[PDB]
Amino acid sequence: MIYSSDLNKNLASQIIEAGTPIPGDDVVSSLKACYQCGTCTGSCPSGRRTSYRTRKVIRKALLGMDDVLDSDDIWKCTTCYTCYERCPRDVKVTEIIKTIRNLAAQKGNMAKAHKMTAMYVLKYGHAVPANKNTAELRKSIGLSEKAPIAQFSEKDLNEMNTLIKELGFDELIGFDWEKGALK
Amino acid sequence: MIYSSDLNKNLASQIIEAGTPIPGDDVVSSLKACYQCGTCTGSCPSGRRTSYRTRKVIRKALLGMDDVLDSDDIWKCTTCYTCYERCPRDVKVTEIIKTIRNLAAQKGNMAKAHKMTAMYVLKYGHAVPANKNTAELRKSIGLSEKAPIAQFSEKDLNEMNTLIKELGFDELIGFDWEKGALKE
Ligand code: SF4
Ligand code: SF4
Ligand code: SF4
Ligand code: SF4
Repeated sequence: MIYSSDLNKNLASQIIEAGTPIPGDDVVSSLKACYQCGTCTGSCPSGRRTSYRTRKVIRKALLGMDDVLDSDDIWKCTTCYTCYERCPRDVKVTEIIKTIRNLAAQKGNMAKAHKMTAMYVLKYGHAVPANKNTAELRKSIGLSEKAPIAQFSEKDLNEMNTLIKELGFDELIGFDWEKGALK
Repeated sequence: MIYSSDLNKNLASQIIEAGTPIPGDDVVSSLKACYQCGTCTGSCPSGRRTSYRTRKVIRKALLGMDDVLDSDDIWKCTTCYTCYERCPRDVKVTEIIKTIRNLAAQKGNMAKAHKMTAMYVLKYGHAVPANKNTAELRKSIGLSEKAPIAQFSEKDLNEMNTLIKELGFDELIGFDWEKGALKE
């Protein structure tokens, strides 16, 4: 039983506004053109091994089911862009899902491993930072012990911290600058 | 993931055959006219409190999903005939569900209480047979101690046993005549 009181009439608009200006109004507003044909669900490789149905995400969005933001289903999309490529209504499906995830993240629906990966780029400027074995491995091959990346360049590392703070990404992931850990 | 190997192409025909000649070919074949509009599900009173969706039963039947016969969902239908009354495609929905249940029963998907009720009509000719308190109650009101029913008339009781045997209802419910009890 789904009553009006359970639905959010602005959910669709909220997704569009979250998608403006990145990736853009015209891109995200494409969800409004979906005619629930199911080409996205049949194309989905994740749907072949889970309860995830790409078409229902768009449906829930258009109907106003906020629970979609709390669903684990949206995080099962690998972003292979196969649905995006085949949709006959030009729905920027993959892009819409990412934007939906942006709203989910703002609601506090983020995995720890994900927040950890985000923290390593904030702290060491990289998703997979170099370890003690990296230095030995790079040397043994015939490459610079330390690669010319932002990890070993404070200037670049600080530039990211400035941008992050301004963007509010630190607040989003719930990062405490003094402790250097998440909340 | 639903593959062809999991489906039974003849399921729909099997339901129609089970419904012939009772309630009839034309009655049960009406499932073939369902266009999945959902008027039956919206009308269903059971569907408001359960996962039961009247429209999906018809869908599974047309698609070939045998699991529908093993589902508890079909047994949640109260036979209120509300879907039957509103379907715009003249689908004899209530009648189809009963026939579907007939096939479920043949597969051995019957509740014990149901099998027990069926046994009481086989043994005592009635769903709710008279007990020691009935005789006292009927007397105290001003009615015949024993009602004029098949329960206290062997002739009528034996007639039912003859029909049952011929119908194979005893075999269906898995009733052993010598022990007077059910099997499994
Ligand atoms: S494909 Fe585009 S149109 Fe068909 S459903 Fe998936 S989203 Fe709506
Ligand atoms: S993109 Fe996300 S949704 Fe579209 S197909 Fe690859 S996984 Fe399924
Ligand atoms: S109503 Fe008659 S037609 Fe519409 S769904 Fe239920 S059955 Fe199929
Ligand atoms: S008949 Fe069985 S199904 Fe059709 S409505 Fe009444 S209960 Fe729901």
